Amino acid sequence: LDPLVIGQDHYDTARGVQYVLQRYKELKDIIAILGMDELSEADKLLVARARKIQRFLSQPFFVAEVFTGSPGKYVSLKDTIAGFKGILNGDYDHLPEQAFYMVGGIEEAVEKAKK
Amino acid sequence: QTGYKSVDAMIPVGRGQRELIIGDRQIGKTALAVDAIINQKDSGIKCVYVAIGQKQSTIANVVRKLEENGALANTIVVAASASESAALQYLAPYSGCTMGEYFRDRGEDALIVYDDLSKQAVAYRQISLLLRRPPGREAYPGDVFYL
Amino acid sequence: VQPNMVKVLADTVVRAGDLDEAAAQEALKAAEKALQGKGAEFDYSAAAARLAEAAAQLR
Amino acid sequence: EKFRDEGRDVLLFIDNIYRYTLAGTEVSALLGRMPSAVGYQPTLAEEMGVLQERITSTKKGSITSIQAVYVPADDLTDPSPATTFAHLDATVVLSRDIASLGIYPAVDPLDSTSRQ
Amino acid sequence: VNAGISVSRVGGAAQTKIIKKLSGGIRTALAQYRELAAFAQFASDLDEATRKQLEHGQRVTELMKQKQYAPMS
Amino acid sequence: AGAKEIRSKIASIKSTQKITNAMEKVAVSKMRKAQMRMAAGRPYAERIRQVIGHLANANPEYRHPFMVEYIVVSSDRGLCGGLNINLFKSLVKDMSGYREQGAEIDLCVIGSKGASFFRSFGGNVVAAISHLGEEPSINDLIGSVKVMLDAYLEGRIDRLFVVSNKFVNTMTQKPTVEQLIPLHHWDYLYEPDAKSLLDGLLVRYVESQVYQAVVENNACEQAARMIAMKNATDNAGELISDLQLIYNKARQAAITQEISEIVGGAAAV
Ligand SMILES: Nc1ncnc2c1ncn2[C@@H]1O[C@H](COP(=O)(O)OP(=O)(O)OP(=O)(O)O)[C@@H](O)[C@H]1O
Ligand SMILES: [Mg+2]
Repeated sequence: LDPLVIGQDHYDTARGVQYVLQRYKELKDIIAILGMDELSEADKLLVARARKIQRFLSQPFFVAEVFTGSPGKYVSLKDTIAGFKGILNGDYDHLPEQAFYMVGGIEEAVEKAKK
Repeated sequence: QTGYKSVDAMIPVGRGQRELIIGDRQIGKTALAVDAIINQKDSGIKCVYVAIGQKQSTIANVVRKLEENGALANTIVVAASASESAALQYLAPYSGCTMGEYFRDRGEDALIVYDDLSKQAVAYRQISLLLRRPPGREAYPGDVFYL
Repeated sequence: VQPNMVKVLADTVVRAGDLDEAAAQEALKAAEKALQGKGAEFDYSAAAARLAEAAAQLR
Repeated sequence: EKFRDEGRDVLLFIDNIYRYTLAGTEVSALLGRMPSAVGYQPTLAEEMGVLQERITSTKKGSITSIQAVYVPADDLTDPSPATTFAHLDATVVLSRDIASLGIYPAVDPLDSTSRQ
Repeated sequence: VNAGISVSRVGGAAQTKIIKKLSGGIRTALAQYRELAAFAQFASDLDEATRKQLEHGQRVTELMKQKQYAPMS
Repeated sequence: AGAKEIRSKIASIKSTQKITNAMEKVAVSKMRKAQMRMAAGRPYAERIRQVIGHLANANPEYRHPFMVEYIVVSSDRGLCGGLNINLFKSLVKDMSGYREQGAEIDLCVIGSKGASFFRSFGGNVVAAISHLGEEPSINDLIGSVKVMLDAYLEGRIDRLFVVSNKFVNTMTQKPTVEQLIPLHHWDYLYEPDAKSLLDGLLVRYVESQVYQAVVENNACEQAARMIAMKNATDNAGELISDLQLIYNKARQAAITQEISEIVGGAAAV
């Protein structure tokens, strides 16, 4: 995980995903007692992107279709970067959180959001 | 088949599997395991019940419920109660397992219940600390996993 | 006024139009903002559901 | 035990079962035995079982026991409370609030429980 | 039984066909109910979709209840 | 890290729980004050409805525009149980029907949270006021109301509606929208003219329904806050209960470690 090994684009997408989750972890106690509605406008937006990122990190495996029954997914490094970069930029702010859970690629989240 | 719709539909048990029954005290852990033994009175699976560190009155009640339900003729009951030696409580699960293995080695099917595997660990900890053997996490011996 | 009953629907301040007229300009003044928009701003339902769901978890 | 053999139902009151556990911890330390979890004696469950298993309903009579229980640091997971609760059939809780109301028996109907 | 963390690693291959097919719709209903159970008291005015899931969730939960010493075939 | 940090966190949560307990009772008291201020305005509204009714009927030759073919109320403090969101979720639903039908929409904002919802989405406004006391006075609403009544007279607005929560009960705050504009045997003596009086009565009636709406929303704010502070107190207890289990584990673990070290050193010396 170094700019000289993987390139700046991948390194920035990862640094950005981590930055978002870290801040969400810090807000946990306030939301636990007062809820999400007391947060600042920017904090509410991050908490929303942090939640989508959390479920887009989920993936059905080919060794787990026996446990669940859903089919496995293989995601390339190119598709992985494109999906998280889009959620961080806000290109997917109109989809429900549950459209990102177990969807493999981002296009499947767009097609999952149609239901 | 345990005979419980929740368990048999969502948490199925297959012949040869090890399925842990975990929870706090007084929630039906024994109830679930004894009903699973009672349901094998017509399946053809012989059953064994190992009571480790239990009260004598609790052991007596379970045996009566097994005979009242027609399941005692298929069951072997191995008892090491709360006042018996720690050595007997630590060895009872291996004795019951040996009795259950008699059926598995001859091409037959068997079911074994260990009433409190946490009471076997407490009995083995007592013997280990009385032989002056160095303790680890929560004062348990170093080979508690292997037990 | 009626034969049986007399009602006085009494005001709590001078109702001179100028006062309300000033009051209206004062409210108009407070309504001025840097991003007035077009008037067709919408699609908040996604956000309204996102916060509504968090409010369910809160209770 | 003698009265039970006579053909009677007997009450055995133990002033405090925690002090029975502590006396066992003290004796175990004096004899030089290696201490267990939270500093209790390695024989904690066996010493409790040897006492509690004699209190039962036989085919001649029945010894029923009322035992006062103390909880160290208000922790119900501590080895002494944990071991004792394994041999209890009922729990009677006496409430300071109920006493103020004027009900002298003072047993809390919501906190008190029985396996029967 | 807590259907959220209770699991069988080799059980899938052991169920009979009838129970393996019919059990499909039971665990999912309890999962859908897990997210609405506490909030259910003020969900009578929410979207019809949520109400269908909640109605089913309260039913399936009730059906899973069973008694001691009474095994079903 | 250890038992030291958990004690500070259990004390921190216990202090906050005691004040949120009081704030629920303070809120209940303020709810009862706002409910009597609601009832001290019904007589002026029920009698003016009768007069505006009969006066039109005996004077059919005059048909005021208000009688032929949004004001939004929000809080100034937080701690509400999503009371502002639930109304703002009904404001967006009705506005959609009109945007689909093709009409434009002008808005009047009373309170701080209403302004926040519009600055956060670049929404339009024609009038606005906030910082109204928990005890509001009708005189403050006159300015904001006037910017809206003239519109309807100048045709700048075809219909006017008040958006506020309604105090259904101590546990229920129904978000609602109602139309402000448009709306026996014997006859009255008119001084100076009937038309002169109808124009005066209709403004007093709309400014009255707006004041009725603000006061009721304040009663809703107090009730919503009561439930939120109850929820916060309960949630705090759950955290205290969970932390206490972790503290007991840390306490028991610290004792076993020390004994091992004492025994270990004594088994060498
Ligand atoms: N299906 C059931 N219907 C009614 N009561 C039940 C049911 N299942 C269990 N119980 C009751 O739960 C109580 C505790 O059950 P049980 O003694 O088997 O639990 P346990 O976990 O093994 O307790 P222990 O720790 O003492 O061994 C008993 O009173 C039992 O009758
Ligand atoms: Mg048991």
